[PDB]
Amino acid sequence: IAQARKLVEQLKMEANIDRIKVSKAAADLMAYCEAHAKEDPLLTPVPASENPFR
Amino acid sequence: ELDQLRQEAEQLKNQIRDARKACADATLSQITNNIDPVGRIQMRTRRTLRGHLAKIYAMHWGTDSRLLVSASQDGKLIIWDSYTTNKVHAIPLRSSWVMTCAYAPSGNYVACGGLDNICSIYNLKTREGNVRVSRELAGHTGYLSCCRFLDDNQIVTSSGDTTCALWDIETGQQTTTFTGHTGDVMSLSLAPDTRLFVSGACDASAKLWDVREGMCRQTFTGHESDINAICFFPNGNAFATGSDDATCRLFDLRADQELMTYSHDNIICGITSVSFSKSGRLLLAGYDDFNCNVWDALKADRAGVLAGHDNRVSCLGVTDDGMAVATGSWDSFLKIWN
Amino acid sequence: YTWNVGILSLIFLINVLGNGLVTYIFCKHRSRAGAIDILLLGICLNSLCLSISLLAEVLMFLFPNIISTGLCRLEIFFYYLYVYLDIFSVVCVSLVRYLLVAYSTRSWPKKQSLGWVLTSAALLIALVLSGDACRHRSRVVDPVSKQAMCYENAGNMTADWRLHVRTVSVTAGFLLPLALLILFYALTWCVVRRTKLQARRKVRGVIVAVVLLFFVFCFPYHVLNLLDTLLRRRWIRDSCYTRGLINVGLAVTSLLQALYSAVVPLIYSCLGSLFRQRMYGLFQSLRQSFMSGA
Amino acid sequence: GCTLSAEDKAAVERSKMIDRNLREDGEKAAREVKLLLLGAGESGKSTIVKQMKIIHEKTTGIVETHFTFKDLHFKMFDVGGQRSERKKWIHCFEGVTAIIFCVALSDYDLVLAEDEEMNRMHESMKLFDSICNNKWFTDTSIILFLNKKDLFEEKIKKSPLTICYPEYAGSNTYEEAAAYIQCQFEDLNKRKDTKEIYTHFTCATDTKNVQFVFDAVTDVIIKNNLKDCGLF
Repeated sequence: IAQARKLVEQLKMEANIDRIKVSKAAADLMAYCEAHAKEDPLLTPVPASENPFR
Repeated sequence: ELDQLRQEAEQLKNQIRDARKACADATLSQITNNIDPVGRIQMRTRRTLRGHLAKIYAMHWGTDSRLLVSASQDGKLIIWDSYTTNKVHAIPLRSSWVMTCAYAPSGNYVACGGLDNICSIYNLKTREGNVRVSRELAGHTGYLSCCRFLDDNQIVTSSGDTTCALWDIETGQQTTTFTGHTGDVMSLSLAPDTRLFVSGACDASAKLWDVREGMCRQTFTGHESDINAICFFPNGNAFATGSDDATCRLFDLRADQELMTYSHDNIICGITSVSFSKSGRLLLAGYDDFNCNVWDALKADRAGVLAGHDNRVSCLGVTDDGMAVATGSWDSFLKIWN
Repeated sequence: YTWNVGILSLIFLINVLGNGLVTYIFCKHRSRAGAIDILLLGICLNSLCLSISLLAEVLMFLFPNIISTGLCRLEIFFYYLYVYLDIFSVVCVSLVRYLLVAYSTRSWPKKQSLGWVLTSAALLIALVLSGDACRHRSRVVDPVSKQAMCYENAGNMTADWRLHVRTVSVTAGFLLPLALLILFYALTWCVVRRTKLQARRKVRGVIVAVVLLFFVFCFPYHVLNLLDTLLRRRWIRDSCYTRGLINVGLAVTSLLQALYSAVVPLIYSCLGSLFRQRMYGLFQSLRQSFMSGA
Repeated sequence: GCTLSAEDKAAVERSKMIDRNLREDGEKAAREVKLLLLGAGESGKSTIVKQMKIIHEKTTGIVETHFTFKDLHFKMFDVGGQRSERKKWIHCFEGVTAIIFCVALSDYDLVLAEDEEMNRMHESMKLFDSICNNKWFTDTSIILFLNKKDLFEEKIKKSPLTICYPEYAGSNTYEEAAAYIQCQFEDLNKRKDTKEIYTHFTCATDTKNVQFVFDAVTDVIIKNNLKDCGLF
């Protein structure tokens, strides 16, 4: 009974949360991905002059 | 009052489900429709590290993105200089059954653990020049699955007794015990600001814990089998999991729901490891079919394939500056790709 | 005569494809290897001798006026080396297989170094006998064309023109290696039979096959050489019709030995289960890449 | 090689000396016999480690036992404290020389810990079936020990062989009731043409179990050498 009471309390804690819209989280992820496009040596390969593993 | 507790739990579950459902205006696959594809990603192997005589089970990169540590099932922890392929240290272990290894952010310590329910901390900066056991933590009743350093004095471990622990290396005593899972915890990932961490278990669930106070904040479900790997998005507001059903999934912390599913029809094996690139638009996942797949993180289509390992790709890592990818497999070879 | 280089050409193709397959599969997994793998590689790197011999032979039909005393030797030396190195390496393979079984706990049989020294010893012996083989063959001057028929005959040397050659060849090639093969394989089987393993019925078949292939392919050439020698001594009456049959038999028997030397590298690897699995995996993966259909 | 400074070449020398020690230790470790000890409940697993000759060199998971017999080093691994999911770590023991499975003969009428109309022998049969017919154990040999052969000398004189294995008709005798249980434990092998199973009716004395283990593994070593030399 105590275990189920703790489970109920945990669910209560989980329920009371402010959630943003999905269309906003996707926009934020797109903004972060686009703002760091020219910083990924795996996405846009760096020339061989600055590659430590040439 | 079993009936009242059951009905309250069902009411809370339905309320949470309805609240999460009412927050999905569109889909991430719909918003990312007009963006340009990444194209074809062709990576070549630049180095091969040899010296392990058994299956490699774990690996970790250094903060400087030059030194790495690898653990295999022959009682040896080997520290490699990736630039020159040289061996810096070879630490013999008291137990040959190791399932995880970690590297301190400062670089002065290394951690190991496995079937023995003990986490061993080794010091790499001894005055005599030899590595010796600095600490041993033995408060777990199940095998250790993962361990990650917070500072030079703190470490978070996950075990097979459905619990996680936060330790104090100076005194060797537990500080916080994160309980709530109903299955063996397989993976563990720290937030970039080291104030939250996600843990995935064999009950097909993931939980978000806060290190300071020590309670579960959010629970994420949707997978069908055990979650073998977990990783944090570089921003820290999302994470990715990989399961035994040949599927990866992307979850958002603020939206509190799934975003995208990465799966194919020619893949039926399991995912052993996942990782993100520095920008965050590439997801690298190692499989049991001896291959590693690179997916576009914004459009759920495969972008590249890494092949060359004889056996299961057991461990995968990306350097902090994102210049190379290290993959370790059961054929006792580590390959660096760029 | 045109057929001779035509038939020898097919042996070249079979040899290069088989040796290339064996070497390619070995190169993929060379981190773990014993003496047997090194010996098989040493057998594989005898195709150069056949290539040199075939290049020297093909110079007859086209560009035919290069031939000197050395060139017939330059053909015969590499041909005999390509023949003998196979025979001498097979005995070393059998010896290593005996050593592994007889001393399973010890670690010195498994070491790669051992094969190396064995791979050297055979390489020495195959040279020395080859040194004899070239010696008898001589440049030839003929009224029509000097080039034709590099022959063993010098001016007045009836006493030693073939009998030393064929006696040493048979004794060193087919009578000592056969005895050593039988001895080592019998010693291996003596300990294998005592075990309870299910594999006992497969090991016996493999041993019988490897001994029987060598015997069956090598024996007819020596039989026909002996028949030739007995013929030229007039111990048996010659109708002179037999001589054509005798020579045509000699040619086909030499061709049979040439084919055996080319084929054996693939046979030794194929009989092993691990090599079969490795080649099945290659045939699955590579063909699954191209002709996949994407 | 040549374009190396004083500090650079010392690292190469250190790496070469590390690799030399690593291959020395690997060659030393390749000569030991690793055995995995398994059982179902109170089927033994405790006296067997005592019968092992010359036992010679906290944790609550892996239990390691080292010993020597006739110039051979044996390491036995016991997994009794691992109550977690077996399928998540059983692949660690892939490459062990043999699996020693212990079964108590005096369990053909005893119910399980929780009374559920289940005999303690059927659980052993299921565990053996799962371990033997595993993807990670397709060529690993199994040494089967049937321990309590003396306790199977008084209950069998009273109790019949009908509580378990009801399709049995024969005399209540040690020979004809144990040669049947051995057959039922050997019929669960689905790779009878490749995998070998060694059965022994052990006791609490006579110290002859170590000889049986030595004789069983001295064929596994020969079989492995035969597989690595291309003769099979």
